[PDB]
Amino acid sequence: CGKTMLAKAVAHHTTAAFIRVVGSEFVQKYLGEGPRMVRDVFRLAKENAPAIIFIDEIDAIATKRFDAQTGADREVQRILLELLNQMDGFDQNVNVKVIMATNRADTLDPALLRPGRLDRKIEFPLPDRRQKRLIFSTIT
Amino acid sequence: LNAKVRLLREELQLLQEQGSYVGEVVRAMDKKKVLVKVHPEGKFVVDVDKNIDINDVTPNCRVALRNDSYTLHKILPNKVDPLVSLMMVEKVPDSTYEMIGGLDKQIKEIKEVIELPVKHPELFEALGIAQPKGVLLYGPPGTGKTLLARAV
Amino acid sequence: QSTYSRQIKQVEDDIQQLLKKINELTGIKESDTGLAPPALWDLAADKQTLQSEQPLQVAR
Amino acid sequence: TQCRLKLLKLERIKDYLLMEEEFIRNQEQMKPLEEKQEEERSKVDDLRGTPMSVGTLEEIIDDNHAIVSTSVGSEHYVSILSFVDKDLLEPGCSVLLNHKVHAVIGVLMDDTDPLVTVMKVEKAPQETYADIGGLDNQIQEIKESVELPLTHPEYYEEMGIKPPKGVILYGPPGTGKTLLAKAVANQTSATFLRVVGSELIQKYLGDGPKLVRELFRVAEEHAPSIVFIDEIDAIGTKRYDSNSGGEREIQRTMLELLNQLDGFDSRGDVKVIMATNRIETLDPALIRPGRIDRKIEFPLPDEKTKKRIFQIHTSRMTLADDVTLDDLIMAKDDLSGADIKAICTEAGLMALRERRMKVTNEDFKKSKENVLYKKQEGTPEGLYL
Amino acid sequence: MEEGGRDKTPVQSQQPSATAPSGADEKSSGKERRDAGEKDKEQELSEEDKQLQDELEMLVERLGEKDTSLYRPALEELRRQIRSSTTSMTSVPKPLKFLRPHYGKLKEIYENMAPGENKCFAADIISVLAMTMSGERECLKYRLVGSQEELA
Repeated sequence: CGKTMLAKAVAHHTTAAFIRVVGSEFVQKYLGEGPRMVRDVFRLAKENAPAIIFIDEIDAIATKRFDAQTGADREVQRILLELLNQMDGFDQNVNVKVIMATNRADTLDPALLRPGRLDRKIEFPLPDRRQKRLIFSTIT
Repeated sequence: LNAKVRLLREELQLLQEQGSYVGEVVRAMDKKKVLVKVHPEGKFVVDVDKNIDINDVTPNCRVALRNDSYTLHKILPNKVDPLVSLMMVEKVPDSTYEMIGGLDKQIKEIKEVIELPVKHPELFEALGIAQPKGVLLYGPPGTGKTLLARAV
Repeated sequence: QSTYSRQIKQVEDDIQQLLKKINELTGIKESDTGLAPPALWDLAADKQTLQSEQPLQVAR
Repeated sequence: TQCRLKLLKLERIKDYLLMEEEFIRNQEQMKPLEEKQEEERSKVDDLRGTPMSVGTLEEIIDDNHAIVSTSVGSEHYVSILSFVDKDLLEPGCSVLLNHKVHAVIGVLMDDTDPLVTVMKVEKAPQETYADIGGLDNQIQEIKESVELPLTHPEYYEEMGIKPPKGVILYGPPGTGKTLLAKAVANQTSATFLRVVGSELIQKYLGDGPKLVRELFRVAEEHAPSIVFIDEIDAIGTKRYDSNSGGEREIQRTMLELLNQLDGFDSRGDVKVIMATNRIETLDPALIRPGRIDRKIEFPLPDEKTKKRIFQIHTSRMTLADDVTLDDLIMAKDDLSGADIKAICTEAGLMALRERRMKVTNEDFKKSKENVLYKKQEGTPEGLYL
Repeated sequence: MEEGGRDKTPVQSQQPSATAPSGADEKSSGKERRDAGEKDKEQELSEEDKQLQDELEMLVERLGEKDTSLYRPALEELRRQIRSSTTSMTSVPKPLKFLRPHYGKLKEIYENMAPGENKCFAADIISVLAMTMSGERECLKYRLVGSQEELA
């Protein structure tokens, strides 16, 4: 429904830096690099502020389930813990929080992320008669 | 104006001197040299400078280095640590027990546990056996553990 | 109990300063080991120090 | 108690005298006037330039040449340019090299690396037997194996029994594994080396095994020494897994530790106190009896043992003296040695919460319950399912 | 605490007594030191005498509101006083009685508060008073041994 498209349209309007990363870019590049990279991206945006931080994917990062019996999971479970934190430190200042895209609402946690840590949590209508009327009207 | 001319001129020669790094004096040796552990490069044993010595620099202290000769310059209390990067985002803490909580019981219960061992740890040691171990804040996100930690 | 307690505070400051001194106590001298025959040795060593052609690197 | 306080009066005078006395002896009053003495001080200044590079001596040959690895650039085939002889040198040592010409000026420093600095917590703890919260019998097992052959060889020779090369402590955890290691270490008044197992795990290639063997070398120069390998299982059989660079790493650092302690025989070079929080669910690849002989198992304190741990504790505390120690123990149910310690500490802190200064009979009762509750919620309670 | 606004007796106190010990005892600080030392005037020593019964009672409430923060700001200065230095040795009938509760205040600071400083300040005041008082002092120690509330 072009949920991400909206994030593109506002990003362009600002005429400022945009730092856009994927979930895969947060996790390692030399093994164990991955949590360090999480700190780096957010701070880099503050140096060149106004700026936007966008995360396309958190499909395996915001999931509650993790092991450590699986070596791979260890970096990922850290990326989630650091992301909760960033939201705390950001508050009572002029730093805007993380803007994110996901497929569903059941991948994210229901008791670690919740509203008034992200002002607006927006669902896009699955039924929407009018939205479709607008798609046909471009053709008109 | 003489002074300004001089500052630039001295600045130019003083600076040209190649290299100037940082190390840490992990330890000192009986050869009245100190071991420097250069942080992304080879370790180097150097003589004490006339600016600072073994008496002046205690172990596991961060230091400045001058030249390609890795001679001592100044003492640095700072060290590159992820803690430093975590502070930048943290900024300035906020909140109090009252805002978060609301009830007079909540504020009393956190307050006694935490505050008093920082004020006097010697007392606590005496009080039981040894010094009080970790403490655990737990609750629903309707007390908010990291936020409380900033209020404390 | 009481009389001792003040001795405790003072002794800690003493120990701090002493930790630096062990280095000196072991020797101010820069030397490790040396006997009168490595003096002869030393004249030869000097040239090897002088020249940058030596020391010899290991390569494979 | 009284004795401990007295030792401090002598030590206060001692620091002052030792600092003045040091000065006349070390030199600049015992300034080299001797052909041997002057020759070493003067010659090393002349050969030496500044900077220098540290190296570790990889192997020596008997024709007055040796091979070293310097921290910077390549390795060097260096000569023994004056000073130290062949015998003095040994591989695995750190030696000082002049950059102008890399050669071994010497060692007399018992190495010098950043690695050694972490290893040497050399100055002993004030912790000692029966300053511990421990069981009387359990400390006296640690002492029998590790400490006793050095102190009295007499008993071991007459008896005809073999001295070990270390010992191993394993849990049920919360038994003062680390406290025991520190108690014995003060008593010998031999240098106490310490390293944590995770430091030896790394995602770099090959670095780990150098450190593991290195612990035994540093200790040997200092010797007698006791080498404290905190959480051995960490290098060993507890996971770093197979998908983070653990796949290669763990197996090598674990194996490397296991072969030297075993040797080809029980070497008996330097004593070791190894602490582990369990060998209960973990895999085999660890040191077995008859190289370190005695392996020490801890129980989970019963009523009778709890008397020994508690009496030590009640002395610093107060107003659990009024009420009989025996009755207090009986009342409380079975718990581990850290738990027992925790009740007692918590008694002192909970009085402050009550609005009282310090432990009373009432505060002591409540603290018992709180810890017990944590455990009772965590793991199975009473009556079958 | 040398104030004529009542902290001490320029006239018979009763109001600050209950109030002050909870937060940190302000009443007894000025009363024992300042009043005794400035005026060894005997008509003024009689007001203190009447006050004395009240003074005894102060010890049980004071043991109720124990807690390291409440106790630490309240007394550092009682610890310091010497009787011969206030020259209150030179009237025996009424100051001797004032010493009876004065001791009971000090003992809580001495051991319970564990740090080295509290013991050493506290030593100087007990000794001078004890030798001068003797016979009555032996009775005073016994009363303390029993304790007003049987706690730590």
